[PDB]
Amino acid sequence: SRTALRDWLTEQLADLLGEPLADVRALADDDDLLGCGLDSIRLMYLQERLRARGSTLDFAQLAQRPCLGAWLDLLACADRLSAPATVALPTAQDRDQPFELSSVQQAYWLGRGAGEVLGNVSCHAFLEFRTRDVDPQRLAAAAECVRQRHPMLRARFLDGRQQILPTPPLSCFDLQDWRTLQVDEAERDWQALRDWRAHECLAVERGQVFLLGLVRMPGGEDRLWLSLDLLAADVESLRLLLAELGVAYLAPERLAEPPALHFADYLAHRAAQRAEAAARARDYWLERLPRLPDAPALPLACAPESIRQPRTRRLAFQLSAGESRRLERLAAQHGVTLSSVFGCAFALVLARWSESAEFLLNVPLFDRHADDPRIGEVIADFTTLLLLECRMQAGVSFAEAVKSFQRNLHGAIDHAAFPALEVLREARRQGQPRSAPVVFASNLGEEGFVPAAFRDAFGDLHDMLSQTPQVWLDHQLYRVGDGILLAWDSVVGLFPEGLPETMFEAYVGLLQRLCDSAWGQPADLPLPWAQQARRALLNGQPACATARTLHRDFFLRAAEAPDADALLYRDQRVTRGELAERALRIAGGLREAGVRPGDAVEVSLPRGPQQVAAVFGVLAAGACYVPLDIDQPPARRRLIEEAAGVCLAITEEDDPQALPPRLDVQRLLRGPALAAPVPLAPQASAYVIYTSGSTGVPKGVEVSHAAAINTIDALLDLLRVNASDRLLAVSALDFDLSVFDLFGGLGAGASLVLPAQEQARDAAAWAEAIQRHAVSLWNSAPALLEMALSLPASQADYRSLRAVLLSGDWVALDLPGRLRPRCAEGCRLHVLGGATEAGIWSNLQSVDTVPPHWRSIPYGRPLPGQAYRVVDTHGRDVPDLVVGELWIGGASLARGYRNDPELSARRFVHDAQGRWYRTGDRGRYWGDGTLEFLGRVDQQVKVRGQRIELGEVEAALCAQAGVESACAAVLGGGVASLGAVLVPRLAPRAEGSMDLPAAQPFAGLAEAEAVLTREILGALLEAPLELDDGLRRRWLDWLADSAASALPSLDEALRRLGWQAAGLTAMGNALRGLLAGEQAPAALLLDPWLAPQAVAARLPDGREALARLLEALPTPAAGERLRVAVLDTRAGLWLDQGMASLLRPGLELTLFERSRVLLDAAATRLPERIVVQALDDGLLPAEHLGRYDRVISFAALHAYEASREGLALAAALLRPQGRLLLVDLLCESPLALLGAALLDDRPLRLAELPSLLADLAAAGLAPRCLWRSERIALVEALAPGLGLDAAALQAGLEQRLPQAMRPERLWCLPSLPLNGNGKVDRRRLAESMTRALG
Ligand SMILES: Nc1ncnc2c1ncn2[C@@H]1O[C@H](COP(=O)(O)O)[C@@H](O)[C@H]1O
Ligand SMILES: [Mg+2]
Repeated sequence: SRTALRDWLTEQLADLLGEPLADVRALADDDDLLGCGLDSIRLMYLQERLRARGSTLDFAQLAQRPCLGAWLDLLACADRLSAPATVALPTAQDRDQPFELSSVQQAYWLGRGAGEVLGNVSCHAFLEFRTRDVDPQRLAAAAECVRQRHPMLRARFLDGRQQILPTPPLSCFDLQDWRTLQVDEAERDWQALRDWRAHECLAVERGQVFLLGLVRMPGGEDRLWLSLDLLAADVESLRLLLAELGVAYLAPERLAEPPALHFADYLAHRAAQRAEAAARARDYWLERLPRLPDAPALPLACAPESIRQPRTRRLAFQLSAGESRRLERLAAQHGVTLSSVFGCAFALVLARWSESAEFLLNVPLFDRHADDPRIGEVIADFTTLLLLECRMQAGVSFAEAVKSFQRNLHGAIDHAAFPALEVLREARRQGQPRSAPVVFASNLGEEGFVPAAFRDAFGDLHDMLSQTPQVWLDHQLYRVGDGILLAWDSVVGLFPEGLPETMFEAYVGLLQRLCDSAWGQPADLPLPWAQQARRALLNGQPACATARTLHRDFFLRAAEAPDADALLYRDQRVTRGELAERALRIAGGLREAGVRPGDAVEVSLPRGPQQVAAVFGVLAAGACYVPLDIDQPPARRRLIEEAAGVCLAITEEDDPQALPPRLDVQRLLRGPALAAPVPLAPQASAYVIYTSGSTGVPKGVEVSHAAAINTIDALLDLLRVNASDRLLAVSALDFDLSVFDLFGGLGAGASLVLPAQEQARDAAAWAEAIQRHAVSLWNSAPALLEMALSLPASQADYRSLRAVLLSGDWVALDLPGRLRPRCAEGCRLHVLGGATEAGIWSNLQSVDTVPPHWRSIPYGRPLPGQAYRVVDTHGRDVPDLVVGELWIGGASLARGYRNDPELSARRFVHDAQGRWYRTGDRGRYWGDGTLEFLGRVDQQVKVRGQRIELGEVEAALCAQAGVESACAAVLGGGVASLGAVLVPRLAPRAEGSMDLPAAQPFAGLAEAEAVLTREILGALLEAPLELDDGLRRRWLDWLADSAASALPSLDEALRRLGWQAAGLTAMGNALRGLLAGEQAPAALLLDPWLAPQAVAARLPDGREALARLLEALPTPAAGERLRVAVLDTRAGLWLDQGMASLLRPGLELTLFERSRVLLDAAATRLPERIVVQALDDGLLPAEHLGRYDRVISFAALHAYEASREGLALAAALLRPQGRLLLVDLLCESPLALLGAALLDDRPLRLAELPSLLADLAAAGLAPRCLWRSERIALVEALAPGLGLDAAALQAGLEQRLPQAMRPERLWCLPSLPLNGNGKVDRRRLAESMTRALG
C-alpha cells in the first residue's frame, strides 16, 4: 500500500540521513532526496534494504529519479513485477582457510607483482597524524588489540587467495623513538622513514597487512602514522580501524565486540547474492567491451610500463567548511550527490588534460551490503570497483555536465556487479588492451574521514598517501575537519614535472568556482592562467610586417639597383633590372590577354628565369598566380584549371583554345612593359598554391599579399636577408617555400640560384650551384637537404651557407648534427612550422643545438604576426603538454580555398580568439611554451617532402575505370615509399542456367573415405592422448559418423581412392608429427599426406577433376604463350599430382598463396621455373592484375572467409575473356574433414554448387559447371571486361597524379579490412604493404 510504503521509506531515510521521521515524511513526492543530503553510499544502503525487503530495484532505477514519489511509483511496480532476491547463502566458511580474493583485492594483488603495468607497489594507504605526547605502550597494545578484534587485519595473501591467520609473525607497530636526536637530524630521518614506509610494500605474504607506527620527535612531538594495505580494507574500513585504534588507545575496555561477520562468510554470501546482477551486468559490459573508452589520455613524461617502482606524490587541497557547505548546497539545489560534483569536476579536468573527452576512471564503490548491521563495523576490503566510462560533454554548463556524469555514474553503479577487473580481463582477452589507471574515491562520510574516537586521541589527518598499483593518479576525497580534503595521489615522474600540480591547481580552481559561482557557468575549464599567459605572449607576437603587395619589394630592389644579380641559373645570370623588365613585359602581355587585378593566372613553366619573370609578371599584372609544376599531369591540371576558375595559363605552349587560354611566356616576353606593377591592395589574392586535396579534387590555397608578406617579413627580419645573400630555390614553384625564395629573397634583393627542371631533385647540381654562386641561404623540405647532405663534405661544400630554413616535413634530430659542420660558421638552422594554408610558414625553432629531450625538432615560437592554438576536438584550447589540433592564426593565414567555400568554412574557422586554420596537425605546447608538432591524425602524409592527401591518391585510383575502392599509405622501411591497395569492381550477373552431368561419382567413394577414416582414426585412437579434447570428441564420434556407420565398405576402399598402405602409414606418422612436433596447426599444409588440398587431389577423385582442370591450357598445341595463375598453392602439394602435364611447354604459370611460408614450402619442392608470388599479409601485388588468361582455385575456396574473397581475387587476376578453373569440396571428404578439424575451421565453409555459382556470377564471371559434381565440382567461368591491368593503372596514375604521389608500389585486396569503427584499416594496410615490400 503506497502510503504505508512512504512511511517505510521515510523511516529508512530518517535513519540514513539522520533527519527526524516527521521531517522526512514532510518531504514531497517530487522533492529531491539528494536535494536533502542523500548520497550514493546511503542510497546503496536504502537499495540494499529494499532488496532485503524483496522490493528489488536497481540503484540506477532509484537514483535516476531520486525522490519519494518516483521511488514509490517504481516500487508499486516492483512489489508485483520485480524478481525476488532469494539466494541460499553459505552460512559459514572455514575461518582459517586460504579463501578467495574479492575482485578488487585480486586487482591490487596482481598489481603488487613486479611485472604488471605500473605494478610493483602495495595499494596501501599511509596516514600521518600529530600530537605532543602519546604512550607507546597504549599504542603497541592498541595495534595488537585491533589485529585480534578484526579478522582481516591479520590476513595473509598468497597465490591469489587470502588467509586470516591466528596471529601474524611480524609486529603491528613501529616505534621510532628519536627524543635522543638533534631536531634537524630527526626531521630528515622522519623524511627517510616517511619516504620508506609510505611507499613500502607491506608484508601481506606474512599477514602484515597493516602497520601502525610512531616516531617520537625530539621537539616533543609524537607523529603517529599508519600504513594499511587496502588489500585488507575499504577506506571506509580504514576509518573503522581508526575508530577502534582510537578507543583501543583511549579506553580499551569500550571495544564492544570483535565484529562477528567473518570476511570469507561475507564474500561467499555477497558473491552469491550479487550473482544474477553480475551475469546481467556482464551482458551489459560485453555489449560495451569493443566500445569502452581507454585510459584518460593524459600527458605522460614516461610510458607507465617504464617506471619500475612507482612512488606516489600526494597533491592535496583542504576545501574549507564554507567551500564544502557551498558545494553541498549547490549539489542539493542541482539534485546531485556531492561525490558526483567531485567526480564530474575531476572528469572535466581529466577530459581537458586528455587527448580524448571519453575515458575510463576506476571508481571504488563502497559495498558494505550484508544483512547483519555489524557489517558496518567489519574491517575487510568491502570496496567494489566500478569501471566508470565517462564521456564528457564539451560546450555545456557544469549543471548539465554534473547531472550527465551523475546519471552516467548512477546508471553504472548496478553494472559494477560485474567487477571492473573482470571487465578489464575480458578486454585483454578480447584484444582490447584497456585500463582505468585514474582512480576516483569519494570518502565523504560526514562523521569525518578520521573518526571522532581517533581525533580525540590524535590530531586530524596531518598527511596521507595512496599506493594503488596499475594506477597513475589516485584521486581520493576525505571529509577533513568538516571541510573536504581533495587528494591526488599522482605517481612520481610518470607525468611531466609541472603537470599533476598544474592540473590539480585547475581542479581546485574548478571546484572553487563551483563553491563560489552558480553551475550555469561552463563545464569547459579555463586553462591554468599561467599557461594561457605564456601562450598569449607567443601568439601575441606583433605583426613584424608592412602590409603591401607581395611583389612591391622586388620592383623596389630592381629600381634601386637594376644591375644587381637577381637570378643565377645554368651558369648564366639575370639582373634585377632585366628580371623586372621581363616581368613587366609579361604583365603587359597579361593585361593585353585580358588578365586583371585579383583574377588568377596559372604558371606552369620549367624551373628557370622565365618562370620567375612570369610569377612576378602575373603579380605585376595584378593577378593571383596559380603555380603548377610543368610535370603536373593533364587530367589533374584540368581539375586545377577548372577549380581555380583561372583566367589564363602561362606554359610555353600557346593554345588560346585550352580549358583556360594557355600562353607562351616567350610571347608574353615580346609584350610591352607596364611602366609599373598594377597597384594591388595588400589583401588581394597573391598566390593560389594547389595543395593536394582529400576528395581527389586538388585544393587551391588562396594567400593574400598581406598574408604571404607577413610570413616573409617576419622571416626576412629574422634571417637578416640582404643584397649579398643568395638563396638556392630548390623549392618547386607549386610548393610554397618557393614564395619565400621568390618574393622574400628578391624582396630583400638577395639573388636566387635556380635549379634547372633537369636539376629538380639533383643534390650534385645543388652542391655545384651552392659552391659556384657561394649560396648563403638554403630553403627546403628537409628531405631535400638530407639529400643534399648525403653528398660528402669533400664533394659538396656548403661553408658559404650562412643560414638554413627547413620546412614542411619532419626534420630529423641529427640533421643539425649533419648540417652545422657542413654549412657556414654562424650556421643558423631554423626549422619552421605551419601549413600551406597559413602563408609560407608559421613557426620557427632556431637550432644552434638540439637539447636531448626533443623527440622531434618542435615547431618553435610562432613566427611574428601569427599564432598557434592547440585545441580539443570541440575547439577549446588544450593545456600545456596535452595533445590537440594545431590551429594556426592571425595575419599570415590564407584567405581560404580558391573555389571551395564549404571546405574553407571547415578549416578557416572563427572564434572569440579571431580566425584560425584548424590544420589537422596534432601537437602540444610544452611547459616552456614551445610547440611540439606530433604528426597528423588524418589521411595527409609527406612523400619526399611534398604534401599528399591519401584520399587524393585513393580518389585518383577510384577514378580508374575498374576500381570499386582504394586505400593508400606511406610505408615503413628506409625507402619511405607511398603504397596503395585496390578493390576491383566485378560487373555482376545472374546465371542459374547450368548443365553439369552430375553422374561421374559413386557412393562407394564416400564410403571408401569413411573406411580410410576408420583406418586412420582406428590407428591414431589407439593413442588419442596425442590429440586435444576437440579432436577426441569429434574423432571418437566420427569413428562411427564419418568412418563406418551408414558407410560400410571393405579395404578395397583404399584401392578405389588410390592411396595404399605406405600412404596410410605416412598419413598417420605425419599427423603424429603435426600433433607432437608443436608446429600446429599450420604444418597440416606442409605434407602431401596431411593437407586438405593434397588428400582431396586423389581421395574424393580430385585427380579426375584435375584431369580436366589441368586441361583448358592450350599453349603447346597452340605453339604460343599462355599466362596462367594458381590461387590455391599452399605448399604446392596438389600441383605435385599433375606436375608433368601441368607444367606444359610454352607456359607461364604463377603460384599465389595468402601466406609466405606455404608458398616457400612449395618453392622448396616444386621446380623453380614456375613463377612464385606471395599474397603477403593478404595482399596481391598489382603488377599481377589483369595479367592471366587462366586462373585456378583448388580444394581451398572454402578456406577463404567468403567464396567472394577468392572469386574477386580471381576476377581481378584474370585478363578479360580469360577463364577461372575452380575445383572445391562441396560434399564432405572424411579425410579433408580430419584436416578441417586440425585447422579447427568450419566444414560449413564447403558450399553448395548453386551457391558457388551465385557468388561467382556476383563476381561477374560467366560460369559453366563442367564435371565431377558433389565430391569435387569443376566450374569454369569466363572474365568480363573488368578493365584493370598493371600498365593501365600505371598509365591512369601517370594521367591523374604527379610523380611525387603515384604509388611506387601498388596492390589489391578482394575487399579492404575494416577497423572496429567500420572504417578502412589504414594502419593494418600500411603494415601489410610494408610486409609486402619485403
Ligand atoms: N617543421 C615541420 N615538421 C614537420 N611537419 C611540418 C613542419 N612544418 C610544417 N609541417 C606540417 O606539415 C603539414 C603538411 O605540409 P603542408 O602542405 O603545408 O600542409 C602541415 O600541416 C604543416 O604544418
Ligand atoms: Mg599544406
